[PDB]
Formats: sequence, structure tokens, C-alpha cells
Amino acid sequence: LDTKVSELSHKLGSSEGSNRSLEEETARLRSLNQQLSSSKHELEIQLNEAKAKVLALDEKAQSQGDVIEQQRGRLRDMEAALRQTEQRCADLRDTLASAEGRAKEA
Amino acid sequence: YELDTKVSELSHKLGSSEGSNRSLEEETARLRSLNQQLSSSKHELEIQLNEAKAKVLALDEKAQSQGDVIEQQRGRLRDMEAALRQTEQRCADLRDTLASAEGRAKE
Amino acid sequence: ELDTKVSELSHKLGSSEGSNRSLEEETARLRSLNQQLSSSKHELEIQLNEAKAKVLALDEKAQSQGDVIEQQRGRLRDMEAALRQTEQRCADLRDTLASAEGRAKEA
Amino acid sequence: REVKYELDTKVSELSHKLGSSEGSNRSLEEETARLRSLNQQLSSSKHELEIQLNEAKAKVLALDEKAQSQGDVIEQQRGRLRDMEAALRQTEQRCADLRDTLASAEGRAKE
Repeated sequence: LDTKVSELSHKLGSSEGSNRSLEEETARLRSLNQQLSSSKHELEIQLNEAKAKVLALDEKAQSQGDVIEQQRGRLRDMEAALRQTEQRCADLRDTLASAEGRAKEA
Repeated sequence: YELDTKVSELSHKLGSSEGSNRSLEEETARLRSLNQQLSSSKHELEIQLNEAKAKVLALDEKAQSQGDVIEQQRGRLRDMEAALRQTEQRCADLRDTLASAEGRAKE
Repeated sequence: ELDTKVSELSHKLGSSEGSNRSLEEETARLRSLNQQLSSSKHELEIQLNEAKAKVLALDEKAQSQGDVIEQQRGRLRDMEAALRQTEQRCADLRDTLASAEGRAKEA
Repeated sequence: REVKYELDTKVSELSHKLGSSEGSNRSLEEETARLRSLNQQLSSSKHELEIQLNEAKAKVLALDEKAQSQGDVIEQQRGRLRDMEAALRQTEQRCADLRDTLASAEGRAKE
């Protein structure tokens, strides 16, 4: 019975020593988990803000691109209208000079 | 009898200690697993944030350049509207002089 | 013999008890996690319903705005046309007037 | 055999205490497994709602952004329509004035 008491005390000591270490580790892990869970929540807030800014910038860039192309088209049409109006001027000048020449003959 | 009660007391206390150990080992494994899942979500969100922040800078840069083009086209459009208004006015004056000479030639 | 059975039972009892306290410990944390998850779920449900509602209202507004834009574009082209034609009538009256002025001058 | 009765009672007492403990353990394991299941279901719903919410929130921002840009176009077009109405009103008025001046010149030329 004396040998049994010794064997059990011995097994209990080993088990309890292991237990105190495991209780420390559970406490350590619960703490790290709380910290990671907080960082995760924080990164989610920051990501949502950054993703929001991307969408706003995407819409601005797409709208700006449309404006540029609309203005490009309008500039082309204006260049054409100006070239044609100046050409009508030049033609009127020549027709006037020709009518003056016709009239001179008398 | 007093020695028999000690063995029974130690056996019971050993069983309780072992049961606590079996449980603590399971909980440590449960917590370690959760920790690497949380650690992975954190690392993932960091990658995604860095990419989103990068995309914002690229879009800010593009939006600023596009904004410059828009205003330099607006300025050019204004100058073209002006040139056209003035040229059309010179045309209209030439048309009046030509129409007048046509009328004089007719009579 | 019977004393070894007593030792065997006491050890098994302690282990069973220890396991039981571990489950009591577990149930409690599970009840807590459940309450937290249930609350996040309720919150997300509210937010989703609101966001889905806002999507419908924005889709409706975007579609109506698109109609206006196209109606205005159609009206702009009809006004451009009317202006082009009216200016052409002007130019023709301006030529007729300049012609009459020239005819009067020679007489 | 008086000691055997005292030892026999212990075995009996401990056996019944073990069975009862073993039984309580099976009930507690059912509650842990009932709660673990509900937790998994709730955790899954949460993850699902987060995906859906992120998508819906994204769509809201894109639509808000589009509606603001469309509103700018509408107002730019309204301004341009007003300027065109004015140009047209003025051109038609110049026409009417040229018609009157022409009719006058025709009348003077006749006399």
C-alpha cells in the first residue's frame, strides 16, 4: 500500500505540474486571440474605407474619360467648321475680285 | 483501513487531475487553431488593404491628369468658339459686300 | 481483489468528474459565443435589408436620370437644327437686303 | 465476513456514483454538441451575410457615384438648353427685324 501511495503521489505531481503550464498557455492564447480579433475588426474598418475610396475614384476616372472623349469630338468638329468658314471667306474674296473685273470691262 | 482510504483518495485525485489535463490539452489545441485562423484573416486583410491603398494612389494620379486634359480642352473649345464667331462675322461682311455688288451689276 | 476494484472505481470517478467540470466550462463559453454570433447576425440582417432597399432607390434614380439625359440630348439636337435653319433664313434676308441697297445706290 | 459487507457497500456506492457521473457526462456532451452545432450554423450565416452586405454596400456606393455624375450632366444640359432657347429667340428676332427693314427698303425703291 505504501508503494501505491508513492506511485500515485508521483503521477499526481506530474499531472498537476503539466496542468499549471497548460492553464498558463490557455490564458496566453485567449489573450493573443482577443488582440488578433481586435486587429481584424480594425483592418476591416480601414479596408471598407479604402474600398469606398477606390469606387469613388473609379467613377470619377470613368466620367472624366467620357468628358475628354466628348470634348475631343467637339474640338474635331470645331476645327472642321473653322476650316470651312475660312474657306468660304477666301472664296467670297475671289468672287468679289472676279465681279470687280467683270464690271471694269465697259 | 486508514492506508486503504489514502490510496482511494489519491486514485480519485489522480483521475480528476488526468481529466483536467485531457480537457486542457483539447482547449489548447482549439485555441491554437483559432489563433492561426485569426492570424491568417489579419494577414489577408493587410494584403487587401495594401492593394486598395495602392489602387487609390494610381486612381488619384490618373484623375489629376484627366482633370488637366479636361480644363485644357475647355480652354481650347472657348478659343475655337471665339475664332468661329469672328470668322463667321468676316464671312457675313463679305457676303453683304458681294450681295451689294451683285445688285449693282443687275441694275 | 475488492480493494483493487475500489481503487479502480475511485480513479474512474475522479476522471469522470474532471471531464464533467470541463463540459460545464465548455457549455458556458459556447452559450456566450452563440449570443455574440446571434447578435452579429441580427446586426448584419438589419444592415443588409437597408442596403438592398437603398440599391432599389438608387437603381430607380439612375434609370430616371438616364431618361432625362437622353430627352435633353434629343432636345439639344432639335434646338441646334432650329438655330441652323433660323440663321439660314437670316442670311437669306441679309442677302436680299444687301441686293436692294446696291440696286437703290446705282439708281 | 463483516468487513466484506463494508467493502461490498463501497464498491456498490462507487459503482452507482460512477454510472451517474458517466450519465451526466453523456447529457453534458449532448448540450456541448447541440451548442457547437448552433454555433457552426450562426457562424456560417454571419460569414454569408458579410459577403452579401459587402456586395450590396459596393453597389450602393457605385450607384450614389453614378447618380451624382448624372445630376451634373442634367444641370450642364439644362444650362446649355437655356442658352440655346436664348440664341433661338434672338435669331428669330433678328429675322423679324430684317423682314421689316427689307419691306421698308422695297417700299422706298417702289416710290
